[PDB]
Amino acid sequence: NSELNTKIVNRGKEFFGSISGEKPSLFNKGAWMGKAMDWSMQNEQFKIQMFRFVDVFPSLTTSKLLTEHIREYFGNEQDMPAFMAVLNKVLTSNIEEMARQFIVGETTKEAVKNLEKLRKDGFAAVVDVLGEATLSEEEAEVYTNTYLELLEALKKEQGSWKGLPGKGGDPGLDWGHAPKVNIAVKPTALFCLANPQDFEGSVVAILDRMRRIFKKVMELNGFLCIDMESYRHKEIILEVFRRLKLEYRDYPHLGIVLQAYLKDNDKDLDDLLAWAKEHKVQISVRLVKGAYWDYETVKAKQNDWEVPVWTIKAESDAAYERQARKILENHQICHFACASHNIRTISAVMEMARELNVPEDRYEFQVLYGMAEPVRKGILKVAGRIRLYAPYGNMVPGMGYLVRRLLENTANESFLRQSFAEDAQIERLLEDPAVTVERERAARAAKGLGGLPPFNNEAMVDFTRADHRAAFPKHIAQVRTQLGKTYPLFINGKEVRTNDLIPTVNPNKPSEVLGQICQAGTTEVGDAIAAAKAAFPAWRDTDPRTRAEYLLKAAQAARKRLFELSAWQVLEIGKQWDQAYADVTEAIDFLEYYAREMIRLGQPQRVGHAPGELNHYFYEPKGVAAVIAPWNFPLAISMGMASAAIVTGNCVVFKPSGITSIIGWHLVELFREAGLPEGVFNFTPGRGSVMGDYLVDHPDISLIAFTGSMETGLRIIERAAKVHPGQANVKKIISEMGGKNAIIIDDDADLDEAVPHVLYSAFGFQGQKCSACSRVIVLDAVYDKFIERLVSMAKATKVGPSEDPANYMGAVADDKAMKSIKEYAEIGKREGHVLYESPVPAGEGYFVPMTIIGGIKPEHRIAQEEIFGPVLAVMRAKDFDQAIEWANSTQFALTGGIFSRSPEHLAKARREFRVGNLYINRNNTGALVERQPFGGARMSGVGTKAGGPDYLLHFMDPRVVTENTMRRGFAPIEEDDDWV
Amino acid sequence: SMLNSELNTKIVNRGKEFFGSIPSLFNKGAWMGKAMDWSMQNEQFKIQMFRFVDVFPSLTTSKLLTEHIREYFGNEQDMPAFMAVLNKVLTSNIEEMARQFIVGETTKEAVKNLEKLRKDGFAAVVDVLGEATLSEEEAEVYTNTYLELLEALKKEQGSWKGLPGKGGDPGLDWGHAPKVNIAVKPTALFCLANPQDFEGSVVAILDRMRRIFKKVMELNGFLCIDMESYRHKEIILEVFRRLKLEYRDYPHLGIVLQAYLKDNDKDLDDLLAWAKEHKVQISVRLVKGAYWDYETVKAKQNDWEVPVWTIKAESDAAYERQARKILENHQICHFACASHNIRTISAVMEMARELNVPEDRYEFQVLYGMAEPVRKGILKVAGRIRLYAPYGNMVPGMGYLVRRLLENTANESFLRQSFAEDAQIERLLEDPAVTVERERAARAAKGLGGLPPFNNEAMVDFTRADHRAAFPKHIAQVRTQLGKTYPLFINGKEVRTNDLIPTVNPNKPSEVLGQICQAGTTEVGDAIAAAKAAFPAWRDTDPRTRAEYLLKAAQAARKRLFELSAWQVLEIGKQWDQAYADVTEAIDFLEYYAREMIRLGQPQRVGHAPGELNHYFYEPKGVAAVIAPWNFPLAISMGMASAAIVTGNCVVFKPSGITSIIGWHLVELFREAGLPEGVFNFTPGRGSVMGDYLVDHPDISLIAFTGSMETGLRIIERAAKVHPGQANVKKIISEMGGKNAIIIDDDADLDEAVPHVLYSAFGFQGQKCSACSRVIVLDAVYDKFIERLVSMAKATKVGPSEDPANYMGAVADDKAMKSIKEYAEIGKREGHVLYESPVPAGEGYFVPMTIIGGIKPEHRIAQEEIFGPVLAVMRAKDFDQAIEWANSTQFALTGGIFSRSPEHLAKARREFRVGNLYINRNNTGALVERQPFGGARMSGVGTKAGGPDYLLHFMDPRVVTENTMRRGFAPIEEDDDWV
Ligand SMILES: Cc1cc2c(cc1C)N(C[C@H](O)[C@H](O)[C@H](O)COP(=O)(O)OP(=O)(O)OC[C@H]1O[C@@H](n3cnc4c(N)ncnc43)[C@H](O)[C@@H]1O)c1[nH]c(=O)[nH]c(=O)c1N2
Repeated sequence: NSELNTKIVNRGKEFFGSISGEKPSLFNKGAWMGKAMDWSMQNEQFKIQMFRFVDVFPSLTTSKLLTEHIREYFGNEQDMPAFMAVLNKVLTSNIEEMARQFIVGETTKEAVKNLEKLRKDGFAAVVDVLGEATLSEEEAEVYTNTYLELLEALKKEQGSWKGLPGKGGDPGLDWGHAPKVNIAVKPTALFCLANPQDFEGSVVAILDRMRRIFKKVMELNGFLCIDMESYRHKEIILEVFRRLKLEYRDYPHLGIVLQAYLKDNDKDLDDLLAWAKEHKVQISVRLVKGAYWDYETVKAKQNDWEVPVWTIKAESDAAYERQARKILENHQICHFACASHNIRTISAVMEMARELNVPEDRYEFQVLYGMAEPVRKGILKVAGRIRLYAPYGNMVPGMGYLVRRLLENTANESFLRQSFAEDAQIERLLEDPAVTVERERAARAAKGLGGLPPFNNEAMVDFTRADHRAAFPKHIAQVRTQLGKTYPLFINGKEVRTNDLIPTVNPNKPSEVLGQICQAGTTEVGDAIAAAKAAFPAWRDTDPRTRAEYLLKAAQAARKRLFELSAWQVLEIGKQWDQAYADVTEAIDFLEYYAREMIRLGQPQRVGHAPGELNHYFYEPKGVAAVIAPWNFPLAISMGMASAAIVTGNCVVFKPSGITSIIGWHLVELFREAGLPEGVFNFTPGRGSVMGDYLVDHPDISLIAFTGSMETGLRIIERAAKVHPGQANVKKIISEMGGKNAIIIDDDADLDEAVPHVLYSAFGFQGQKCSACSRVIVLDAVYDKFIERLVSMAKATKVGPSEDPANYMGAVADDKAMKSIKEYAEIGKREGHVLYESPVPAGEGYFVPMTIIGGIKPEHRIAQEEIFGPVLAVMRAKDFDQAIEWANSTQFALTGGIFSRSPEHLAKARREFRVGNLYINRNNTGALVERQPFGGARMSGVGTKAGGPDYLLHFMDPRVVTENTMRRGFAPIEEDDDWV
Repeated sequence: SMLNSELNTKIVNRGKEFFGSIPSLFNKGAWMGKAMDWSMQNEQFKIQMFRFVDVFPSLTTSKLLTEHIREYFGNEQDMPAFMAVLNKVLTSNIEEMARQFIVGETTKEAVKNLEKLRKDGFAAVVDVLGEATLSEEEAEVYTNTYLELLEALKKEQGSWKGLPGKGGDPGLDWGHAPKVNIAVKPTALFCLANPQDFEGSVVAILDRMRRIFKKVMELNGFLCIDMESYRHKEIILEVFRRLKLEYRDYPHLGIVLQAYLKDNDKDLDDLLAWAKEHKVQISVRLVKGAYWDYETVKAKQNDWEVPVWTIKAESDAAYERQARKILENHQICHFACASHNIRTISAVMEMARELNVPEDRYEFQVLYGMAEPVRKGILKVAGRIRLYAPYGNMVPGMGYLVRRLLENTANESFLRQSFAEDAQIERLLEDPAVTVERERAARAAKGLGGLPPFNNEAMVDFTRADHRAAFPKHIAQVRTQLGKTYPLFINGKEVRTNDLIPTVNPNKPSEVLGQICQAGTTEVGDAIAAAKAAFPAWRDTDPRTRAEYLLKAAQAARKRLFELSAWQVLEIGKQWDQAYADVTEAIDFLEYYAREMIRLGQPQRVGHAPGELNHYFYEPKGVAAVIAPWNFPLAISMGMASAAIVTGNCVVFKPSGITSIIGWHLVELFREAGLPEGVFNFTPGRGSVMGDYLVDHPDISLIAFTGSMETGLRIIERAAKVHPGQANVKKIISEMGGKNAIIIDDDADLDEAVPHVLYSAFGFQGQKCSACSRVIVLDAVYDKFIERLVSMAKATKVGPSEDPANYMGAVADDKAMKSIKEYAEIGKREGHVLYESPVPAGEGYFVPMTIIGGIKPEHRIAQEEIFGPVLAVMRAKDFDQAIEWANSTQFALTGGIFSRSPEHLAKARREFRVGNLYINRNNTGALVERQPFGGARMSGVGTKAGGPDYLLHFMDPRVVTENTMRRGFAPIEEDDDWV
């Protein structure tokens, strides 16, 4: 509204006038930090080096680590900027100085002394406790107890504090109305397993500790603010606030943070206000724009979720002014904290509040300590009511906080950068951001092949959504109404029953029988092969684009049954909810990706450029493919190998693993729904001891795709190499076998990241993945600290049925797996020393304890042999060279990981840690189609990589047709001829 | 210059006297004019129509005709308005079109039609139509047709008054010219005419030409020696020179020179100087040239310099330039202007006037049936016109028709421009030198990593005197180098052993080329150890650097091309061309795999998610065993070894025993390239001693093998075993046998099918995995195809490969000879022998060139790879059975089909499922990049050497995935999916 807007702009102009050209320290080019940020803002490579250096800085605890990282990040002295061992000293002192700029102290007593100084200068505070990520219950308790310690100290001090001057109200309160003690707590720091996948358990665990802090806050009439973290926990945190508020409906000093950069926030704010009115309670909202913009955008893109934040900066500004107005209009029920360093934003709030004649006791202004100093002083002068967000504590998390402040101040879109570094025009800085949104929305208004959109991975299940959370228990119940069926063979489009039945049961509850599976003898396998062979000529002659269309239809059929198909996997093979869904999305990805790959490869290409001649190079299928599939990714890998064979023009005889035969039947259902011609896909579960060699040895098999154990894979390779009478082809092997995968934890690893990634890599789906981390190789100097945190986190996790989302892992695949794994755990406990062995539920279930064993060395059996269960070996390496040597000390080379922030060590790992899939600074499991084509060599496979652009070629053979186009002295000229 | 402008004005003005004084294909009222018009408007149609006319004379049944009509022109709705009835429509029209260009189908009709033309004031030069000469019987028929014609003409000419002239002998044409004038195609006189055997070709052609010439002289006639494709130009010049000197006083012998050849300025200068030196006179018929598209294509296919000008005006300019040179030399050189181009004719006329040339020193010639108003106008303006008049069988008459239609309707044709186009006369009569400069100026407006794009190495080119002389010289030089002992080469050191095996010349086994040290298991083990020790540093060597060694090796080989070829002539009995092609293929592999590794050597980002980088790249495997064949001893050895090496593996190489010296060439080439020690190790040895040891060794990660199915299958079976300490599952790269068929369809062009089949079967005496060992011939063309194939076979000679007069020679060694002969005997009990050549007496592993018919798919020689000069002929009842029979073996390596049926060609492309299918050419001689080579079934494991998938087989892929987000920030990368 032009009138209000003009008052806002003039208010903003006065503000800029009052500042007198002063710059915040970060933009003071006479200071070292100003120089560092100046160069960071001019040179993106330096910015990345400098900011990553500050991130790793607190782990550089020896002279050697420090000296080496300085050289690795910034180069030799002669090549550093001028503003930049004496060098160790100058860098250390300047970085520590920058971090102290944003922190009120390292101890409670220091924090308190400094806050009282702040009061004497007219500033109120909200205190925050710095901390590393909470990875255990002990860490959650230390964090909780620090707030209690802080509150007990403030309790003794606040009586001696005169209330900050206000225009009215109570002289014992700040500005006449605000409680003198105000603290902010990060909710997920109160529960190390906070996850919307276990929504209720997460709310309760956080609520219980928040309640303890809150009672102490109430005891001294203080204010508690529940801070808002990443989008993943937003709904959990809102529910925590609501419940705590209702437990103390008469206590007014409880706040929640809401983030204006979220598209959800208009609705979330309106819902919260309606909720408060409904319940006749009052609330307090600290509105911020939001702290995790880059993270949310990246995470959403990585999982093919809708980006939850606005992506044009002015949209967040516009959203802020809009939502601030809403809060102010509702000042009767909603107290407001304006949390922004943007003068336009601040000015907007001030003018809107004056216009709505909001009482001053219903709104205050807040800024981050040590930041935008002239804005802070300007707020004091014009508004009077200004509160500093004041973190205190250890320098280790202090450095992480510093990095976030540097990122915030130096961002391209940063109001502070634009005002104080870039000399932006005031009129542009102060313009209505709604106007800004239109102009940039308008400017912004300015690829696949063959009519198909490009490949994108199917969206992962998203438990921030209530509907996704509710879908699993519903679809599991539906599956339970479908139990007890008999599953026949499927050959040449018909069901063939045998009289050899094997039950398939729930590994978490073996008395629960899911169905009975018919077993194929050699007779039926031979029939299936004969059917595939008869179907092959017509299928081979089918246009590749038409073959791809069948995979696309199968993908659509699967997509429509996504939760149903997932639920079957939860019960049949003990997949956790997320593990099951990811198995189904991966199956979908293979279908979408291989369809596209066949379309790409299906067009014959001209080769050579000589005139009078046309050479066309193209591919043809081999014949009948045996597909022998594992139980651990029962839909994904089955569908991957089968659809790859099918789309390339081969016909398939498919043997699922016995214990996941129902999932294998899903391929029958999906390919039938797609209308696949009969005989192209045949489903023949059977006993390996009866028909295993028969299927592999058969003369009409031309290709064998196998995923499973090395022993079986090697046997197949040996038997398949023989050419029997009537055998048309040398048999082609496509094989992925075991791994004994290591993750290296280097001295400078970020343990906040390493610990949960190692735990998930080792124990996700009970460790039953060929990619699972079974060896964690830890550098000497960080060993004790890493292990303490790894074991403490493991202790917080629960083992139990996979249908219950509160359990981290559950039973292993079957009775034989359980016995094999337990034997390996006993072997390991005699080779090394047990560090952790979890409780398991009493009663039925193939439960193996989550097990961590230290003291492991490369000559030990559990350092060498694939266990395929929740048994983690911890190995202590004396130096990085030994770590690499130990990583490479097995006969396998499937996956590997390394957590390190040393460019030199990462480079050595890229070169020498020669696994098929090496992961840097993240878990080594969860490979995605296209992004991480999966497979290795050594004893881990034959160098074929599923989900990659070389894969389909392995299912075909190339052919060339060469035509002499010259007749009677003339040949047609072709576009690409070498001519004259 | 100023003089230039004045003469041009006279030429332009003369051009208009021709146009004022002034064909049936451009007449849009006649059916042909309509068919031609649509051909000139729609190129797709032109191609169909011309190819249809080409195949037309093979369409001998109602079924063939009807189906080809449908396949070429679509259904009676698809085809245009000027188009069973259609069968009748096309037949009469096409036959009528062909008759327009020939003066008769018999000698009597021809002679009667020539006499008509005489009374109409036209002289003639008579030519005999014929299919390609493929045998001695055919060359004799062609020869005797000329003698028969001359005998007929001899009785008529005394009755002819000479064409009216300005004076002289009234019994002679125009007072001076012989009434009888004939033209002969020299290569039609010898079915094996080939500059590779230069002297033999000259003599064989010369002997028949002399016989014709004697008869010509007996009636005081004129003999013109026509000029054919560039391949035979030097042969034909030499035939003309020898015959001329044999009858130095007889003035009525002419040669054709082609102005489209860049060589022609010098060839004409040389010929004129030659005539003055020998004090003889000559006659030249200057033409522009009949084989333009062919010469351009052929040159590009063999990486030779294109021998013709490629801007049409350059040929016109050359013609006027060369006609002037002849006319300046009119005292010694009689001139026949042979062009239908009015500018060209007017230029000759005004130059002759400018140089005051007497009329008895030049005449004008045009082809019969063509440029009638030019022949009308030239007769009236120029006065002395001779029609080139072919006569004979309708079959070659149709092929001649195709050429005339091609000439008349070419975009750059002076005739097409003059009429159908309605062009400005100013542009048509323009000095072609001015056109040249403009077009050259217009024309005055790729590789990777600084390297030129790949091109195949130029093939040996025996049109050149230096290439012809190089082989005898280099064979001699190799013979000064015999008698050496060749050691193992391990870890950069020569290692001698006490076990020596001689290598001898298969065409002369008493000639011993050297002694080869054999490696025991201990030496093999040492070489594997050396390779393994060199591997980590080699693996860590930049792909671009590794590729550089291959490029150095390729330059090293390129500098020794003739020397390297000569060793193969002597050590394994390669013919000259076969030997040189073996070395160029080796060079091609080096150049191609170097480029392929550079392309594949860069890690590529995969996926597009932000906060993440995935890089996909390749790693070598380790030690590669390379087990090489003797039949392509440099090419395939170098291909398999350089591929393994460039991809970062280290090689232990076992050459075949009988080509161990060729194996040593790899040692020499890699050493000259400076390859690091241990990366390539040379260990010849006895299979019975060290074969399994090498294959079984646990330090071996890859085996590259080319050879027999039996040995290949054993290797595959043994390598599948993982032994203690074996790091990888062994990768197999294998090319094994073939039992390759060529199908000869009913409508096949037999002039092409016959020599290509003969070459495919007996080139390098059948010792190629790609060789044709089965020719599957359609029922209705069987008897005719076999007669010509057998008759051509009979004309070839078996003997030592160092003598280029021989087609094929001795097989590889004693063992091969015994094995092949056992198969021949087996074959002769299974079928019936059609041909079995003589072979030289005395020493040498000679097996006769052998052709056997009555063969069916159940027969052993229809199934088992013989690897020798034994060709099975199989008679198929229809095309479906031909395809079935072609597919009836356990092999699928190469195959060929001669057919001009779109439907049959489509069926073959789909169903004749070999690794390399060839259409209308031989099925041998695959080239790098153009024909990546290899197959499946029992012929291999689907790896194709010389193609873009091949290097991946020697490596394994790796992916590195990095989470780039720290503390909530990640660098934005170019190809990120972002906002
Ligand atoms: C007292 C107090 C307490 C807290 C916080 C701040 C203060 C002052 N913060 C941090 C807060 O989110 C952060 O400081 C502000 O977003 C900074 O924005 P300004 O108005 O200062 O600056 P400025 O006006 O320059 O705004 C920058 C903001 O715009 C947004 N943005 C940047 N690029 C964008 C784009 N391309 N598209 C759309 N939006 C874009 C981001 O939110 C970014 O922070 C927070 N944060 C949080 O999430 N939870 C919390 O509990 C707290 N706690």
